Amino acid sequence: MDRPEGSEERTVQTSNVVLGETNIESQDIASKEYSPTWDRLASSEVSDEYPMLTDRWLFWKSVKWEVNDSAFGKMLVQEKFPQSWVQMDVNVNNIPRYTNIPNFIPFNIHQYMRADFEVKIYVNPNDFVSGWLIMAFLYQGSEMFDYKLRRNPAALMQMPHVLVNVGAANEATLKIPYRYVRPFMRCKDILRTEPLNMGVLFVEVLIPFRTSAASSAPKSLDVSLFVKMTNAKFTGMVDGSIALLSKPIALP
Amino acid sequence: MERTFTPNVMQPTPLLPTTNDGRVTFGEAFNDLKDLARRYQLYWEGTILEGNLR
Repeated sequence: MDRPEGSEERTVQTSNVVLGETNIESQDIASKEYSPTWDRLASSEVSDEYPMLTDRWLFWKSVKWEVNDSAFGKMLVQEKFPQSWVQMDVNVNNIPRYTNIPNFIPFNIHQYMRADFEVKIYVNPNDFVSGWLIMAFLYQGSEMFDYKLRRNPAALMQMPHVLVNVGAANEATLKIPYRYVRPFMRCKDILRTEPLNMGVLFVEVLIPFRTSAASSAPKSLDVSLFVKMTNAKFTGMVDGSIALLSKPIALP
Repeated sequence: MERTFTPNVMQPTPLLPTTNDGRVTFGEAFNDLKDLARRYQLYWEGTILEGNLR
């Protein structure tokens, strides 16, 4: 801090959201970015795009991690993705609903979709705590015959990931191009596969979080996650109530 | 012609883009029954014993 206000912050505006970032990010891309071409072969109806709705960034979770519980490779986030982000809004019975959130409003009226994602993670420690986090993404990880051996952070160091150093307190951005076994994903439970299950997003604890022995120091720290879609195309307009959502299955 | 005749067509969407009869996604074009009919199939299968011969 040398100015009256601390310093010059940097701004990342998309649609009507604006995200301040004071540090140099840490970026990676889960595979090569491309322009979809065979997706026109799958559906005769025009694919609808909602750039004002879906391009917008969205706050997803806040996960709390404490000094007393940081192993090596303790999972803060282990989620089917985008399934967990899109179905984040639950009613009293924990049944998701695509109606409230304006990014997810088109998932309500369509059957199939396709889009690229960008997950961005934020940690705001003070200067005197030191740790380290890894956030990696595994394409259709849940369907893999050994999915539960790949959760060690030694395995995540290989799949596309970002690192968040808590001593430096940087941002991190993980771009995820759409890749899947079929040119679209289902938005609801139809034709009886889970909806919108493209992979698994992990957040592990690469180096455990450490603070000073002083009593008033923070023993905890927050992690926040923002997500946004990019080339989102929806197809197959139906009624909102023609299909149902059931409460999601969790990973082991 | 009455077999293919289509009166008062109401079509909600455009037609679907073509894969050239599968040649886009697989390597070959399955456009014809005469090519399917040239893959061999069983015709007659029997046994013959001595004593029901000559």
